[PDB]
Amino acid sequence: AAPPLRDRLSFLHRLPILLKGTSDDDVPCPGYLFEEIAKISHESPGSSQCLLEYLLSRLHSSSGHGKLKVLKILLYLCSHGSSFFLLILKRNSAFIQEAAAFAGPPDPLHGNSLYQKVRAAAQDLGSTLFS
Amino acid sequence: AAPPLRDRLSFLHRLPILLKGTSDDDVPCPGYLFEEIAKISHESPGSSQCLLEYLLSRLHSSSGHGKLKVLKILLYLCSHGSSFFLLILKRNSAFIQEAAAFAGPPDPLHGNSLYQKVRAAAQDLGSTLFS
Amino acid sequence: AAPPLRDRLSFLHRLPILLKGTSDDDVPCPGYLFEEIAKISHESPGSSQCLLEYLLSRLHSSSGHGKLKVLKILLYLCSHGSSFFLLILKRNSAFIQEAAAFAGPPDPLHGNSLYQKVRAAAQDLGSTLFS
Amino acid sequence: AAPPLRDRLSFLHRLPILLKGTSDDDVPCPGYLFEEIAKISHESPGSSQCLLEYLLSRLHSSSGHGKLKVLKILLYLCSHGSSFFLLILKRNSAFIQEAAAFAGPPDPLHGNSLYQKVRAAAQDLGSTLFS
Repeated sequence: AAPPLRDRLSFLHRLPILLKGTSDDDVPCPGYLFEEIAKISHESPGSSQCLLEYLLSRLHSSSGHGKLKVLKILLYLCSHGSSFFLLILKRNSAFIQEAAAFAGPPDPLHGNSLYQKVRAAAQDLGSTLFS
Repeated sequence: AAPPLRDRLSFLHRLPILLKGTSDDDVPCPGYLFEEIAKISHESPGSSQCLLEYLLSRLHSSSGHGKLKVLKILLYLCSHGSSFFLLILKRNSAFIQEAAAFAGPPDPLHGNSLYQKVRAAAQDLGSTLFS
Repeated sequence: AAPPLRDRLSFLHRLPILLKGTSDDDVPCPGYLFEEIAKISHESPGSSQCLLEYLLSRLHSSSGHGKLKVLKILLYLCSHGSSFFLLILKRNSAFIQEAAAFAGPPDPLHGNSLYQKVRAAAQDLGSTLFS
Repeated sequence: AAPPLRDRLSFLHRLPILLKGTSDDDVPCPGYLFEEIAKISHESPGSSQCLLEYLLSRLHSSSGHGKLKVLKILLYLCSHGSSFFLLILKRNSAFIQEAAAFAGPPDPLHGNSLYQKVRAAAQDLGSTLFS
């Protein structure tokens, strides 16, 4: 049930898209990359499996900037991703309450705004995915 | 046997409670949050599963300050949490000897007091949970 | 199906080879160590299992310098390693898209060149292994 | 087959011994603690399971100082620990080649001596355990 190698290779060729869309920085992700990422989820079930692995990996390893981007991407996929992608997202959704607990020391310039944005995005994702 | 999504969503709505109760800082957790957390454990078995995931995640990722809070919360749940919560806590109790081994460099102001507090709380939890 | 202990011990005796070949530094790996590592993969199936464990561990724990070396070694093994090694590499190939996502802050002297080299090596490995 | 809770509790009461024996510092472990740790392994199979969990956790989380202590303790247990402990150690022995790969930046005062000591202890453990 794991992705066939042909799907792993197709997905590798898509990584320029995803690298820009989830870059761990304060530059908002542009709209066209949301559209491209939803298109990736529809390529095949194996493409969707690879995409979930990738997005959850980025969510774990990124600072709040990249975490926020992943959570926004997942929220968009709730409305435009494939049915199979949303199924495996629901089956692997224990991460949402962890994203909703993201916290740390406040920034002298921005306070806790970034943490609050990440937690709010996780709450919105949970409300959408779980209702 | 994993939590249904309706329980994951209910639990998300409780996270303000838990975020304050386990905040990774030197401010003691107030009594009313112990009571609220025990109430969460009684909501449903799925709520208890989510709660265990959350508390063990906080125990792993926090400094000694948050570790101590989680261990005190778990000790309180030994006397006031649901039967199902204490069952799954007992089934997942290998972490206690790890908490009881918490150590690190001494603080110039407070010495090893924080490590000693964490280890003592883990020992008390083990004595309560395992007897 | 895990390696017998005799194979674990033989592999330990090979670690001087692998330690030099994957050292986490900017000194390129010399050609003779590629040859020696391919020879290790042919010693036995258990030797190949140990070798995969080792290379994937180094890939995870190293800076970009050691990551690049591991990815070059794996690419060489695609052309000269044992059939069993390439089978278990294919079965454990989810790491490739993670290596192909390697990124971080740019270097004032070298920019993003190291990240780009790692990602390019991961793409080449995927193209070779998955086609 | 996991340890009963009575064994988890007995083991908690032994942690003062193990905390001193594996302390992550440059003070050699005294001989009497080797003897006490071997005695712990003989208390019961569950005590041995807890002991393995503890020692492997310390091996993973410690600097080279604590890693070296754990590897010396395990070598001693090869000659004086219980039969059950050595069985489960052999079943969980993939860590040895990872310890035998321990490396890092050299120390201006001590060079690579610590890494070399850890790797040599891992090689000795493997030679003893695997032969």
